[PDB]
Amino acid sequence: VSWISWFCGLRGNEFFCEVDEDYIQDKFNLTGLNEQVPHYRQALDMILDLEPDPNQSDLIEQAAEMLYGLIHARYILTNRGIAQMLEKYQQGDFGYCPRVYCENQPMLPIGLSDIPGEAMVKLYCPKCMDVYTPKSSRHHHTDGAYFGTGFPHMLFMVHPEYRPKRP
Amino acid sequence: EVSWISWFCGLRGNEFFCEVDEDYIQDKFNLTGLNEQVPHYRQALDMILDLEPNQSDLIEQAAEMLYGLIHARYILTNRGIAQMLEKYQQGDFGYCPRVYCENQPMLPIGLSDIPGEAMVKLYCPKCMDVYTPKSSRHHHTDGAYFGTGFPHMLFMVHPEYRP
Ligand SMILES: [Mg+2]
Ligand SMILES: [Zn+2]
Ligand SMILES: [Zn+2]
Repeated sequence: VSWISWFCGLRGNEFFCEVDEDYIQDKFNLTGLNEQVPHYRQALDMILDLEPDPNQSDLIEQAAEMLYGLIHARYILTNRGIAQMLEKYQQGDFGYCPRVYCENQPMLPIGLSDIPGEAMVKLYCPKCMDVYTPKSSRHHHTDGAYFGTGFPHMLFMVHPEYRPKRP
Repeated sequence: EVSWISWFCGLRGNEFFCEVDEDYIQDKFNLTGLNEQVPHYRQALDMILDLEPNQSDLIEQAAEMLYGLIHARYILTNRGIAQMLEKYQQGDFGYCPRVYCENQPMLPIGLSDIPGEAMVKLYCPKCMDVYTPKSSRHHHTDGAYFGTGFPHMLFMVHPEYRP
């Protein structure tokens, strides 16, 4: 299986969509990340299933997870990313609002910060418009910066018709 | 041998219940009116009190219902409130999922006082909203066994705990 499909299918990574490798291969989309993660080349090769050009292997795997997360945060602000997250949303992959009166409204992932290492991913309910902590501990080690502070708002700007019927 | 009450409260899914003191149940005046609300009242009460006795199964179900209705009245008394307050301090009922409530402990609450209408929900005194328990193990616990006015009563007696 591809590294991306594998990563996204791991327990705890249910909120991630699979980034189109074509988006990753257009180098301009990754601008700046070359100075934001360790082992940039080896991590990117891993993400793209390229032949690896141990102690180091663990560090490279960690680097790949970080780089993929940062790429993901950018991707979900683009047409493909938004569409894929919208499909996951319709399937309830991110869970449902715990408020009794929101009647299991599906939620969307959101970051309290765009800086890695500041907060773990939270969930935004479009109905009550509040942010919640994931009910499952399997999601408590997923960095919110891989989803971002502006993702839900961008999704609704592009797909206003999904905005809860509570204006 | 373990008491029926300790056995019942220790079962998976019954974590929100406090253990009703026997003396409260032994005072018939506290149980006024319950005989007309559950089947096999006398045998169910004997069972709850560890008193000497398909029918068995139906009586077991009646005892669960009767204990639930007794529990709803008991937790409005100072003793029951104190027991629930201890559980609250330990987080037995869980914490608010709202990020900005900073894991404020919640209390069980019923949306209705009529059995069979709604399962138990959780009330957060910080945001003042009601939530569905995160764990499915609690999704078959009747809210009428906690009641519509329990949280209000607990905070009326112990206002210091209101955020
Ligand atoms: Mg391609
Ligand atoms: Zn909601
Ligand atoms: Zn709250």
